[PDB]
Amino acid sequence: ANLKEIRAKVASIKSTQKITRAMQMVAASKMRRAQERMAQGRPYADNMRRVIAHLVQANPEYKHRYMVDRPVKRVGYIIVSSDRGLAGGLNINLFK
Amino acid sequence: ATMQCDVVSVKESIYSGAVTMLIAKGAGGELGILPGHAPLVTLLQPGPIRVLLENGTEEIVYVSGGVLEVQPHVVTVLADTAIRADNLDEAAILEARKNAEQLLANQKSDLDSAAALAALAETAAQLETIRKIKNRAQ
Amino acid sequence: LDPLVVGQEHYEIARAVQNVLQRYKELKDIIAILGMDELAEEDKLVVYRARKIQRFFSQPFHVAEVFTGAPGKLVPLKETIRGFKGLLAGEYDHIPEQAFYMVGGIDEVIAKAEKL
Repeated sequence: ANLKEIRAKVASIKSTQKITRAMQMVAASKMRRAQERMAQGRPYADNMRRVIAHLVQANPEYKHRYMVDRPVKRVGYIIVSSDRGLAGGLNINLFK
Repeated sequence: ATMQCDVVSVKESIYSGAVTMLIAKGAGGELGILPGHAPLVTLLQPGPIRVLLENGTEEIVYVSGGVLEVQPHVVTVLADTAIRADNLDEAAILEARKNAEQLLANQKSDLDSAAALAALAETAAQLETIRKIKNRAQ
Repeated sequence: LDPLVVGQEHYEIARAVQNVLQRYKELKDIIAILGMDELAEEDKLVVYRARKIQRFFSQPFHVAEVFTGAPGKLVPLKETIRGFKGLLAGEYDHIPEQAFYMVGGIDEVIAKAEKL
């Protein structure tokens, strides 16, 4: 039979395997970069919650429409997803 | 003496350190800041900010929107958007990182689909004709 | 097997189920490489439909009781065709696959699913 084609298929699969290995390493670097990126946003929210709490404890005489809760008729929803798939089933179970 | 000043945006901080003079464009009054000053908060004009260390030098940061909080020992700005810069002319500089990250966003796709979708596409493609001829005796 | 012998309806149903199974068989390789979720929703429907069809083909027989013990089923063709039309109508796309295994008619499938 056409055995050489079979060997070629094997070689292509080997190449694909190495490419996947590269995919994984690049993903790891991106993971570390984003994981770093998360921490930088803390102090903003930290201090800002601090001062908002200082305000409300200084002024409990009224509230804000974002501080208030009335019975719900409709809701808005905000969902964040990738531009390209292949990253697990995060979109899948998210949608579920 | 001096006192801590923290130039922080949502993404990250811009400048930090202990300083003794500051110039800032408030929602109402223009404000000069000195250590120990009475605690104050206000909204800020989307303009540049000048801050003066005791070394005879004064930094500049260009800010677009944001709020200022001050304590007698710590002062900071929650920046809507700020850049270590002298003037809005430095807009020619923020777009540099903007398009850099844009190019990276192009790159991630230019590799992802090209690497993954392609190779994985050819992988399972012609395998069937093999799996069907496994036990061939002739 | 032409509509001129088994009846147009029978031929149509046979062609349809055959094509579904064919489609799944081609599809079967990709999930070996990628997650099934990476497929279109219609494709997932196809997968589940074909798998449940496979389950439904298992028919207990009055000779096989020696192997296991259960009695056989002599399903009239009418029940078969009705069940398969309903399945390819997707009237049962909420039913566990095991409700189709080693059973008799579609009614028995529903009974099994409820017993589930």
